[PDB]
Amino acid sequence: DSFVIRGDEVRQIAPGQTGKIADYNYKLPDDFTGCVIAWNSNNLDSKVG
Amino acid sequence: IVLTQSPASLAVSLGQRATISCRASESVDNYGISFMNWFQQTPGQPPKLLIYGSSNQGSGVPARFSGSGSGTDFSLNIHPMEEDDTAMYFCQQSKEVPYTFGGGTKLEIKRTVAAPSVFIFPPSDEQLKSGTASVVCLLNNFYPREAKVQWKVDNALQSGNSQESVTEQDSKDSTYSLSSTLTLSKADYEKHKVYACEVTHQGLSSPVTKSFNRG
Amino acid sequence: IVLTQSPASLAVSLGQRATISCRASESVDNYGISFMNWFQQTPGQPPKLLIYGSSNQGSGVPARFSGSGSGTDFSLNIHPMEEDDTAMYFCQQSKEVPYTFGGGTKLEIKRTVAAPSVFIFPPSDEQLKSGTASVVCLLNNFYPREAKVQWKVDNALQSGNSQESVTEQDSKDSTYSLSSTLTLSKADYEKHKVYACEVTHQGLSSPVTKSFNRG
Amino acid sequence: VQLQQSAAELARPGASVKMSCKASGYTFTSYTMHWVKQRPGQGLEWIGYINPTSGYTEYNQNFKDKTTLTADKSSSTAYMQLNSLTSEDSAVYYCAREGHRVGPAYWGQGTLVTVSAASTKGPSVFPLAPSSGTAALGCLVKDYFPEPVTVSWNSGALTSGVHTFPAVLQSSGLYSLSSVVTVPSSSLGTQTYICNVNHKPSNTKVDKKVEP
Amino acid sequence: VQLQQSAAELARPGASVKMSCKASGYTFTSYTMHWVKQRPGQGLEWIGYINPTSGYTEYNQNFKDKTTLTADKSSSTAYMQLNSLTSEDSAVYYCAREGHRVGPAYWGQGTLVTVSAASTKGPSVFPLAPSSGTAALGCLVKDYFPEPVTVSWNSGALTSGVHTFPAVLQSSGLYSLSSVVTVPSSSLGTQTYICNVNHKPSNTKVDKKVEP
Repeated sequence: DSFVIRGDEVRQIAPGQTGKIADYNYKLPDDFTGCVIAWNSNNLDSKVG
Repeated sequence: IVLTQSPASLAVSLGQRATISCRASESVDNYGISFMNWFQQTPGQPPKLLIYGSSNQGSGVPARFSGSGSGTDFSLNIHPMEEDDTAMYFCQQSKEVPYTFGGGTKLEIKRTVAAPSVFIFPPSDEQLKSGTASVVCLLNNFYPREAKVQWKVDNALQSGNSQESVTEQDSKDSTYSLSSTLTLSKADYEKHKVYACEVTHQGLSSPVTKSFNRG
Repeated sequence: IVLTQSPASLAVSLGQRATISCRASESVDNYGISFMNWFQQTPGQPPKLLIYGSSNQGSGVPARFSGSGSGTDFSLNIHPMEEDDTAMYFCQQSKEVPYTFGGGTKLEIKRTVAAPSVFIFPPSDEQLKSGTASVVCLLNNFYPREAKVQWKVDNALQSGNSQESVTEQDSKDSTYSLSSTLTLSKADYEKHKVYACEVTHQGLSSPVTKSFNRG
Repeated sequence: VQLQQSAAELARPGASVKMSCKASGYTFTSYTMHWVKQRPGQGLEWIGYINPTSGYTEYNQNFKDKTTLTADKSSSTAYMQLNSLTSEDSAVYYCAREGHRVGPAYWGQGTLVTVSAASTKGPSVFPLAPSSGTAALGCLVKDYFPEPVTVSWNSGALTSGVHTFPAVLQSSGLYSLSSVVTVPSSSLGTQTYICNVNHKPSNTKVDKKVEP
Repeated sequence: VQLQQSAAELARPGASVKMSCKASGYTFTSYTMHWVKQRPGQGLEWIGYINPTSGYTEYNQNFKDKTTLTADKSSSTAYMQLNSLTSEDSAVYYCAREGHRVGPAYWGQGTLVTVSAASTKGPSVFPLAPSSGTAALGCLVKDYFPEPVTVSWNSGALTSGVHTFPAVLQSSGLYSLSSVVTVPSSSLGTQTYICNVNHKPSNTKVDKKVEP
């Protein structure tokens, strides 16, 4: 599952988390036998304005 | 790991069971042992270690405090509730690098519901000369904390101009006290006549109004 | 809710940090998000949305504009402030049904204090034929806008008889222009000889008086 | 998202005025329409909003009695009805579209309401001559209705040092303004200066020479 | 195990504060040192920790930029440096040592850091006279900075029924509190009551009498 999120809310991508993104956009199950990878993309996805 | 704690304020009579439940987003368990710790902080004092690990008791901790639970559910139990046990209690996790504390829980003793003693005070003339006038509403010897102080200036609802202060529980009376101050400019204060404080509380059948006219 | 807009009139040079602060009577935070808005209105143009929500920027809004704050305390910041930012800014709430706008701030470009160009205009003869006489006091290219203009007719102060006009800041000169008109009937106008305009301003060490004799 | 309005509504106190706001660039049925009052050089106050699909109107407590809102989805426009106009009601009114959780998000130009019992009157312009480096002269335009008046110098050939101060409304209900120019004292006796005053509502074009 | 800290550091916004934690009763070379923040009447936030033996410092993600942690094993002390202070940073900081597998196990007293622009201001005290059973009166202390202010009645001769409410921060940057007391109705016309207020940072000792 690939997407773009705000820098702060990466802490909400985890089992048993709460917040706008976790509880409304992308909710991750409690078990989640898997991995989460996040990296900065300010150079790629940010344009002037 | 975000920690979610059971109700912030607990009211139990002396000698009764006090249970504080703290839940963790991930499992605090690691290397077999549990890293879920319980801290106590008396106001005006640094936090004190009560329970290191899930159940092991810290140094100089009476037998009253007991820790239980595992995984993502933990509990702190105080059956012989004592007057000294009034403090703020935190649940903390030590499994991961960011040590996260709980929302905190304040323990207060329960007593019989008491009718608040309502009072109002107009500003002093010396204060009026200063171009600023503060009217005071006083609530003395009331329990519990739940109380609403409403300002009626010429039967008009005021908001965003009143500051409320609550004292800690009394050592002997064990009742809260509150003071709500409305601050205004002298020209604005002297443009109105009737000033009323409305007190909404559990122990009153109806809210109690205390009103006076200026001068 | 009543919105108070601290400083509502500021002058800043190019490239300077400018802060306009808004305070609300009641909390405007609802559903987690903030419902506070910042609008920009250039002269002769409808207001344009700068900042919808506490921080989110509107369409076609340069990154210079920023919004911050929480609860009831909010701020608008323009650090790389530049030319066409001279406009009137509003802080507005959307939490409750009655939408309320702030006082508004005229953000103006600063320049060093200058000495006003003071000159006087006697009433025209064709005007005197029509039974009216208007004497004008002209202040050209002075900064800031704060200035005191007093009419002196035979060493007498006149009030409730003068009309004041001030133009907008020049794009290049960045200095104000000011005009005071004192109007009288012909019979009262000829009843006195010495007519003077006295100006007090920061760029003047002492008030400057320009006087003329009728005829 | 283009919003278009009417222009320059003038009325005597006690009448009624209808404002029309056309909308384009959006379906006009998915976004409520807000009306905002602004006295000139003053703050803004929200009047009320209307829902296009269902004529659900909400008004400010102050403007509930004197304001009516209607919506025409057939022609994709909104109408404001003001009754019993008074001197306070003279102001610029805006129609705006809801967006970004803002009530008045997208604003459309603006329509001016002038409430006054006066009638069309021609301006009178007077040469404010220089008093007997650089000196100042100009013209005074008084007793006209309504604003605005186009003021120029030498048919626009004199632009340096031109300050046309905004008009001020008088107790009589008429307007007064002044247009001043600074010129070197050398050109007082040589160069000719004329102020041009144009007031279309009365169709008054005056060219006044200024001399010392 | 004894940990000693600095006392009530006060700084204007933007300043930098270097803060010390002396350790005694243990080696200090075999136990790491953690720093934790607590806003008044709030929860606890872990700032970060240092290894005294090897200068490996790791901070919380939120406080990584603003805070620098160092150690001085010669004097057995830990130092925390806060740069670019804000109004949010005003809080009580604690230095703790590791123990019982707990991160911040053994804490040392606690030190209050206050960030504000306004300087010291003398308290102004006004008597809350009783209104015309048990009656009430008091004193109001307004516009003072900083904490604390010690208030008593009749130089401490009246203590029962005395409620000194905690200070509240106003928008102007100062503080105000109320010291109230309830007295029997028969003592109103007989006994004089005076509130004594003491503000040591401002050297302000004021005795104000309350009368009906």
